[PDB]
Amino acid sequence: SYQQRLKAAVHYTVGCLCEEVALDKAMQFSKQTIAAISELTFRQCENFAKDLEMFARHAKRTTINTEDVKLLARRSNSLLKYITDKSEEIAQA
Amino acid sequence: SYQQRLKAAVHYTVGCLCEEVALDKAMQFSKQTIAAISELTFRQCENFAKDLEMFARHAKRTTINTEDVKLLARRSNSLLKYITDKSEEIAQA
Amino acid sequence: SGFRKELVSRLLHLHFKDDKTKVSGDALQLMVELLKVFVVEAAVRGVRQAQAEDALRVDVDQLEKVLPQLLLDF
Amino acid sequence: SGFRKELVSRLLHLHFKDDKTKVSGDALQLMVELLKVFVVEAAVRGVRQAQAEDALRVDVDQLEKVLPQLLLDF
Repeated sequence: SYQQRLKAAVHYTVGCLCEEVALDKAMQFSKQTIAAISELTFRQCENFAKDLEMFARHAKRTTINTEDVKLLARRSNSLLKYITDKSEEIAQA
Repeated sequence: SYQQRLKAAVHYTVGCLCEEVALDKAMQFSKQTIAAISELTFRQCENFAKDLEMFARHAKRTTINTEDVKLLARRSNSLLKYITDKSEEIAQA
Repeated sequence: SGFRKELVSRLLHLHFKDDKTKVSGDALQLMVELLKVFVVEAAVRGVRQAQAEDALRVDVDQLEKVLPQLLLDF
Repeated sequence: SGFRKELVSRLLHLHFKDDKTKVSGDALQLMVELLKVFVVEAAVRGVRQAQAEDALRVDVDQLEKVLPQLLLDF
């Protein structure tokens, strides 16, 4: 099924990312916790997607840009900074 | 002091609003709780103000409009509905 | 009962990063309504929590339990 | 390690309300980064919480304690 396939793919990457962190921090994650972060990341995409769309059309555009994405990071200074860094690095290549 | 005056004015209105709710619900609020909701409402204005500004300039405007305000209510269907209702009622008069 | 336009305007202008930033009349009337719903939600959810815990009144402990979700909704 | 563009694109398009909606290449690359940070934050905060409680590993109980604030930050 289409969404199951997307979920599984998200779960796989979350698993990898968590394992990196478990190494860097010498602290393990239960299998349930990794699954929970996976569901969470999946749900979060809905919010990101919907917001991005509304932000785009608020600027009367149908195609989402990096300004829309930065807006998504607006709520935390350290996040906005990190995301702005990455966006320049992306506009570089 | 300027901000103290604003705060006290917020606190007064929060008190009135809470008292209405204490009546409608036959349940009382401690004085500390009313104060906490007041501080909270004050802090919330910062987020509302900053977001409204960013939403305005995202549409390349310097003056905030009702679309900016609706965006503020984007996250909950029942809220967006309530706020959209109110906005029409306001555009009526 | 509710917030006065002038109060809300002053509260908003306190935090604007740019001096050019202004707020339309309609937007300001809407913000008055939005702030009222915010406060009322806090109060109502606080009460529900107090009821759930079978408390006599809404104390700060009950309030704090409902804030995280309240902030997510706004 | 990280998310593939195609995965992210499909994830986003799942939720768009309008068929006209599209995502630029740069935006998509950014989204890839944003999602990675999201996951890493959840993981890192989960660990800190486990450490604070002096737990052996991160269980769902420790995770749930940090989610409300994590969601507020995003």
